[PDB]
This record gives sequence, C-alpha cells and structure tokens, in this order.
Amino acid sequence: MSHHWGYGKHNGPEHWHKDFPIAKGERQSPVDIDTHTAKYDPSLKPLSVSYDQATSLRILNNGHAFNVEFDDSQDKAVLKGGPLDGTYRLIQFHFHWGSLDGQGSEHTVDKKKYAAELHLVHWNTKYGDFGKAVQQPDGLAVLGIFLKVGSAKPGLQKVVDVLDSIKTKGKSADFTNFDPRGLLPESLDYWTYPGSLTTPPLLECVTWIVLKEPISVSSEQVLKFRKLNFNGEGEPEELMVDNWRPAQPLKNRQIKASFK
Ligand SMILES: [Zn+2]
Repeated sequence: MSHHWGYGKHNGPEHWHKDFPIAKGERQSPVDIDTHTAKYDPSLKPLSVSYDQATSLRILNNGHAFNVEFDDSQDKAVLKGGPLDGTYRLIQFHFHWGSLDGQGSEHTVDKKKYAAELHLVHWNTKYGDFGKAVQQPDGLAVLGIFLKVGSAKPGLQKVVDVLDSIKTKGKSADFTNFDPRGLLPESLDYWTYPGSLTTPPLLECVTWIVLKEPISVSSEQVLKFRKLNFNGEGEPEELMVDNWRPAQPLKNRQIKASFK
C-alpha cells in the first residue's frame, strides 16, 4: 500500500503512531543520552561479545536499510554479560545514516548526532527464535555503535564494496565469511537502558547497549551508503538517506553506564 511506513514526509516517524500506537509508549527508542543524568553503576559487568565463529549469509536491501543476515541456529555469535542476565544470538546487523555527515545516528549523546549508527541485533536464547523473542520484554539485545568520519574502518570495506550490487529494494547478494569483530571499537564501555525497536512495529522488547566509543569510518565509506535507494528497480529514484528515527522521551527510565 502507498502509505506503508517509511522515512518520507508522508510516511515517516511523525506518522507511525497512527498504525503503531506504541510509538507514543513508555519505553520507546532511540533516546538522547544526557551524560550528566546517566548513572555510573560500578556493579555493571563487562560485555561479552563472542563473534569469532559468526556465519554471515547474505546482504539485502529491504527498502528501509540493508541487513547482513547470520546463521543463528547455534551459539556461533553471542552477546552476554554486561547488564544482561541471559545469552543472545546475533541474527543481523544494519545501519542508520544521514543526508550529510552531521546527522544519521538514532541515539544522541548530549544532543550530539553522529554520521551513522550500527545496530547488531540479538535475540534471547530463552525464547526459541527471533519471532517469539520480540513478544517478550527481554526478547532482544541490540548493540549500538556510533560511526564518526575519520580513518577508514578496514572491517567495513567488504560491506561498502558490495552496496552497488544491492542498490534497490528487494536486491540481495551472497555475503559469506564476513567477520563482525571488524566492526567493533577497541573499548566496550557502554550505556544501557530498556527500550524498543526503532522501526515499526516499535515493540518494547529491547535491552539497548550503546558503546561509548565510536568507530571511525572514512568519508568515502559512509558516502557509499547514500547511493542506495528506498525504491524498487525501475521506480522513481528515492535515495536512501535519513533512515533514522529521532530521539524519543526518556519518561523516567534510567540510563546506566559502566564509566563516569
Ligand atoms: Zn536499527
């Protein structure tokens, strides 16, 4: 249908509440991280990211972003520790980005926007599969990583290089042997809060873990994101930029951190 959700003026974040009333709920994401009001919790443990046996499959343009999909049939790529009481399996990653380097991230830090934000999405092994997990308040754990512009990120290059092949909605490419360790910063210091999916259906099923340290990507690398299209092949060109939801009200949730 013509007014399927998206990021345009007619179908974007300001409109989502009409089909998805939880958009105005109590635990929506993303949020602004005010570093004066976030609370250092010395009891927060280190994150445990185990990606050395991750098995990537394919990369696809779904008309909203591009997703790299993983084999989540075993404990090959798991997130645990940190604020988490369970183990979560990686199913996909994707990014959100802007029409210029000055915006594109979903989370903000003291109102500062980054050029992009990477989401690694993981689901809780208590629940059987992803579809079941998103119905539970502790169903998902999303690791959020900001992108700033500087030096190139070597581990991102395979992704950048393939994007020309999946320009339009519905296109995919094989994408094997991709190592998601190559997308992580040196430090795993983090903020965490309870929240939601940032796209429809906006379900309030996510433990967010947002890394303090951005990764650096080159200007050339993030520029390639902006060549993707929201549209299908043959349809009028609608460039895939500004596929981010703005910050939502915190509503008395506590953001906790592993540092001051
Ligand atoms: Zn996302």
